Amino acid sequence: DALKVNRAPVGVEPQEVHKWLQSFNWDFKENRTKYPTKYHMANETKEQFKVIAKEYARMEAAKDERQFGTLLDGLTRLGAGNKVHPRWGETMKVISNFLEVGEYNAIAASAMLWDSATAAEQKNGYLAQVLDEIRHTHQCAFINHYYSKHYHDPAGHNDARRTRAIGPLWKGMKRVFADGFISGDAVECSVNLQLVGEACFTNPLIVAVTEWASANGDEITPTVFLSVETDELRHMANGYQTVVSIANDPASAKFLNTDLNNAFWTQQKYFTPVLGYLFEYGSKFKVEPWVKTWNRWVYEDWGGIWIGRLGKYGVESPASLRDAKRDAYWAHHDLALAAYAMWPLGFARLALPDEEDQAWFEANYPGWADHYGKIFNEWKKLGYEDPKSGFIPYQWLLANGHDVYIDRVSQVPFIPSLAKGTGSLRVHEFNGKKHSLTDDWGERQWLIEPERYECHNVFEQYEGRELSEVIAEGHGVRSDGKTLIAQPHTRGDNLWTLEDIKRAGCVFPDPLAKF
Amino acid sequence: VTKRGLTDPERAAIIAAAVPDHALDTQRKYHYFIQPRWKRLSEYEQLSCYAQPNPDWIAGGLDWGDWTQKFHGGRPSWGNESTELRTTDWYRHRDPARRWHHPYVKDKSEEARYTQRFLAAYSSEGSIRTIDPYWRDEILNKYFGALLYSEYGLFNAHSSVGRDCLSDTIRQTAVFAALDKVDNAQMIQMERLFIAKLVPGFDASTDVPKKIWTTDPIYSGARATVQEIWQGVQDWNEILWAGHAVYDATFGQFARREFFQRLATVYGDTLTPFFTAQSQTYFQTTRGAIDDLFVYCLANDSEFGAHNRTFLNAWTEHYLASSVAALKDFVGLYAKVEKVAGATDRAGVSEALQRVFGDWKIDYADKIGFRVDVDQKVDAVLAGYKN
Amino acid sequence: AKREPIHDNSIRTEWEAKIAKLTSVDQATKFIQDFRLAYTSPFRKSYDIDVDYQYIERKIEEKLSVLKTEKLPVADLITKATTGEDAAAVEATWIAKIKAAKSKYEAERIHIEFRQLYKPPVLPVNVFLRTDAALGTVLMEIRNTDYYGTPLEGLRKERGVKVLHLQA
Ligand SMILES: [Fe+3]
Ligand SMILES: [Fe+3]
Repeated sequence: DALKVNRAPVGVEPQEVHKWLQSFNWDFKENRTKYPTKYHMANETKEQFKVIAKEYARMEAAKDERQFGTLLDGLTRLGAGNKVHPRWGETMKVISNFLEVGEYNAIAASAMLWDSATAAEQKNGYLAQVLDEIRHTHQCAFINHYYSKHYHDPAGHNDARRTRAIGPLWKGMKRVFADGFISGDAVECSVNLQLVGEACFTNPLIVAVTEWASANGDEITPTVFLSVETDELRHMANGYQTVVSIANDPASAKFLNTDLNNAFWTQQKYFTPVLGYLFEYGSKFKVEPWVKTWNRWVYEDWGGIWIGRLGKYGVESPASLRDAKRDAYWAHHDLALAAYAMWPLGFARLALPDEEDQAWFEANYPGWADHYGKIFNEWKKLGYEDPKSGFIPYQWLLANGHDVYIDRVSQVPFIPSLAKGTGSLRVHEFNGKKHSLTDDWGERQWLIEPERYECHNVFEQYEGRELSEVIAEGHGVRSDGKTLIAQPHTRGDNLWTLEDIKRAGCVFPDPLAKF
Repeated sequence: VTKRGLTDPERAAIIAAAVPDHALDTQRKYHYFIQPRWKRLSEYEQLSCYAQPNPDWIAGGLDWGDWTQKFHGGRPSWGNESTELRTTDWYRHRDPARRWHHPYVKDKSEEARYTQRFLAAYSSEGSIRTIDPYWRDEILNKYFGALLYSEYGLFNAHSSVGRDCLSDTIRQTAVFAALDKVDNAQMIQMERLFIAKLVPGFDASTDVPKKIWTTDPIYSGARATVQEIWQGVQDWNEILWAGHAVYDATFGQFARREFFQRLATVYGDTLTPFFTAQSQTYFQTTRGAIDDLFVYCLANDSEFGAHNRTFLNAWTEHYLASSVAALKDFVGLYAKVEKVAGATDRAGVSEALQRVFGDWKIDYADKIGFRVDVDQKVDAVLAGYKN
Repeated sequence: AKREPIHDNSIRTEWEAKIAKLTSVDQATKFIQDFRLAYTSPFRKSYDIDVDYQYIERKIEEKLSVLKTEKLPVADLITKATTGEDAAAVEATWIAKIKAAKSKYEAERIHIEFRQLYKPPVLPVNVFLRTDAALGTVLMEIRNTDYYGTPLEGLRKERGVKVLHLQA
């Protein structure tokens, strides 16, 4: 009554509220996902982390305070933003912004999954991921924001959201980390984002990114991405629960391993070579060959352990896993060829492997020296680094029959005459348009699904235009309006200008005209 | 221990020799080229703006070409087909609160921790002893409980918005608005769970509240509106407008502020105002951002303003009628409460409705050129007040 | 030959000239449908403006959508295609078409064509999106059945490509 009440101090803990969450949803005929899908996520699917809105915020705010303390107080006092090796400081312009678009699109992908789920707990797991991917978007931004303030070359750290549009390396990133996350069956997007991008690739990504960064004097990136890792553990649990939620739908047995095989090939096709390249070539000090990192996490831990436990819900190991393992050894070296050859279309300053780097490459990738090593040394000899040389190696490739093609599906560059990786050129004409495909899995995707894969490539956009005009149009210059953001060396002097590019006369051809 | 280039002598020396003795550019403002909304470019705009990789054929985008991978059939990753409204730049929107992820979770974390200290102390105080028992058990537990399903339904209407919408700042506004709505629903349940610890026999199960939400006439109008805004449409601007600017600003404001918060301070309820304080704080934060999107950016677009106001007026006409009927159904709850002159009598409900509709006319209707006769709306709803 | 700049060129400019002459909803509807049939999807009639058609499409959309709000009664914005057809009737027609499709090649062309003909502003956004989602569900179910059953050699003949080069 009005005089006697239990006055023990009590609150309400998150899991006390969370146990009633499933009952917040109610039945009505129109309570059904809006997105096209072959699958139905089960009504009673639970989630693993019993988090409510207030507990989510408390959790993450506490992570932020630690992270921002380290960055804005301690690392600034140390001057650590300019104690990064230039090779690595340049590589983070690309690594952080490319990863940022994967964080950003993962907000939209997680919302789409939230829409596909019918159980309130499953919607809630995806919602927590929606919020985290906003956090991660702004964390990647904050890396490049901080470099822009404290590192000796802010250009490209300070404008990648527009300067990325100049180059072909960004197109491939959009497939794996943007479009591959949000365009298709929500379940296909889930295996792209959660079962593969997160449960397969986010552990090796974070371990490698933070280990390569700290090896090269970068303590900004470990501070952020070690915080990102704590969130990403929960997202792998979302990918697991997507497979659980559809396990008893008969459509799962018809379709799921097709979506997973396609998604795994999609992710590995670019994620494998682009990170391998950015790590080993954008570094001075070497940590562990990317191939070993890929083997341990992708082949053994994910393809073995993760995929194995998922057999309880009908998951098979991807048929394209063998082909992807052969790619993991050479495909990033192949990509390095194109990335160095087309350096003026990027937004980072590049360094050819020195003698120590070449010994490292040859010792861990025996065969590198006689092939890539000879090529890189020839380019250096021809004036790769020298702004008076009129030399850009993309033109050397053309002169010597080493044509560059773009996979219509993955946007990954392909140089068949020099590639040691998996893959082979197929050139088809369909309805008055020529298409280059570069592997059995993507070619199947294009032949069955031609309307999903209509991306214009850089040779089609830039055909017959001169390189310096393309760069200037795309704002690929420093604040003086003439010096390039991108450079073929990491020294403080003899930086290339639009005029030095124009001297070379690089004009884009149509690589398929000959077929 | 692993070697670190910051502290390892050999590597620190190699790095120091490699670092040039001067900056290679003086432009240190991250994404300097964003057009600032206010006097100086803000951290909020730097971290958020142009994260979305739109091409030039989605208004405002900086990229080019088709998407790399589209839906079966050809639906683009993001496309102009996603909404009826049109603008010269989808990136124009700015949250006046300037919320990127960090300040957003920082503020809600304060509320998260302070709430539990409050509850531990309120239970220690014994302050529940003075609540009107009829209010506590027959009105608050049942009908405030049932109201969580409005907040929850409004939360879920955002799922397709988060997927479909066309810019980064808009995406941030919608996702934070969504979390705040499911927060409201979870806080209503937290309050009921809390009381169940202080009042023996008080049932905090959602059974009866859900029964009320799904079948009681008092909520059938609101439920029909919520079901339509959530699962009936996919135009993500329609969802945002109908959700926050019409339904939640009329029905939801009346239910939360004029009924449960106001009448709590008429029936001796020292607890519920702590919880409605948070939902109403979230309402005003959400309103600032909704207002900027639909008023500043869309209704006043230099090329498509008249166009967009045509659709906004048509949506408002429709969703206002739905909300008026929701309130007509709802004010039948007054027949269940103890009479309090000036609060629960017909005059009192009239003034409550005049505030809600009067404020709405100022806050929303007049800004898009939607004509509304406040007395007509008040009288329409009051027709549901029992004699 | 030589491409013009990405965002400002004579092709985009010439098409904006044509778009400005559109003065009625019927005329603009015929224009955008002829445009999408001629220049969008893998079954387009022409790739001549491949790198400009998507932006040009956006401008046609903006013109037709403004003509709709200026010319049509508000109810027609909600219920009708700008063809004058009832939007729910179009949805019914096309959902039924794709459900009677007998192969993935049949279904894909029904779905693509529905988008070329009825993409907003022609069809109301809400009707269009739920029709597109229903069609996509059916197209995926048929495409993703026995997805690896046909060898690449056979898939090429089914798709009808002209094979110009196969490496190695
Ligand atoms: Fe993430
Ligand atoms: Fe994630």
